[PDB]
Amino acid sequence: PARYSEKGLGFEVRLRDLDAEPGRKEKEEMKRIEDFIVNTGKDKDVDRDSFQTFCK
DNA sequence: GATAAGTGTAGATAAGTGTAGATAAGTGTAGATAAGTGTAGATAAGTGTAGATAAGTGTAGATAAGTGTAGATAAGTGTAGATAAGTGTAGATAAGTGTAGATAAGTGTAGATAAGTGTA
Repeated sequence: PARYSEKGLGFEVRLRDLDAEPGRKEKEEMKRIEDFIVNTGKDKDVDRDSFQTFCK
């Protein structure tokens, strides 16, 4: 995720419209979806592929 | 205490100025050509005059800008339910402070050598 990467390089989950401002729950849902992608799943599990292994 | 910077003193040459003569700058004077102006005639700028075409305006008809009017879809708002932001509450570890002993910063104190200044 770019969110945690100070150089901004990575991926992000975003609202579609550039003009919208995200609601209080939407900002958290977007962070959850980012985390889900990183973990490739709901829970953390070292036995599962990371997103890096998936992409490779 | 020992030498040589620093100044007064004495003589020898050539800067510095007045004086006298020889040539050519500087000015007045006389004559010869051509600048400078008035004068007379020939051509074409400059203006008024008369006719010929097409700018410039009013007039009449044909199409489509411009507005009011009627119906169909979906912006815009209120209303009802479902999940998870947001806050209070209870327990577990380790920040944060006071307290006790060991080492070495920090200061006073005593003696030896050499800048520090006067003197010959």
